[PDB]
Amino acid sequence: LTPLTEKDYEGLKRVLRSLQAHKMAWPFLEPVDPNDAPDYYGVIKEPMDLATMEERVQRRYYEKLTEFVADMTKIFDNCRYYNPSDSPFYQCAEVLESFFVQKLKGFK
Ligand SMILES: CNc1cc(-c2ccc3[nH]ccc3c2)nc(S(C)(=O)=O)n1
Repeated sequence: LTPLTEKDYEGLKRVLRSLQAHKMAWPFLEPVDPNDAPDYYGVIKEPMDLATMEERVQRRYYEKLTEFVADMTKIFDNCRYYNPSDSPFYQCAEVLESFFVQKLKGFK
């Protein structure tokens, strides 16, 4: 696959900022607070959140788009596994993942 260029990285920053600004993004902005879900980190093996992804973008951690998409998909998969399908948290993953897909297609 094609390495992420400096120009690609500016696009990833734009995509990440779009997700961080979405009104349904709140549960994903930062790592789950263990005090608000004391079982969360025993349930979810590989936590992920948008602030961790922002740190990784700023550090040029990602070499291929597939790696960035994989971290984003972890956010949504973790949410749907931890929460029941009628939870407001689950709803956020449904909305934000479709929004991410729209933005990802534009990024290409
Ligand atoms: C009750 N279920 C939950 C609770 C939370 C949660 C709680 C407190 C929090 N403080 C800072 C982030 C943060 C996230 N996040 C989810 S999530 C990421 O959508 O799977 N599900």
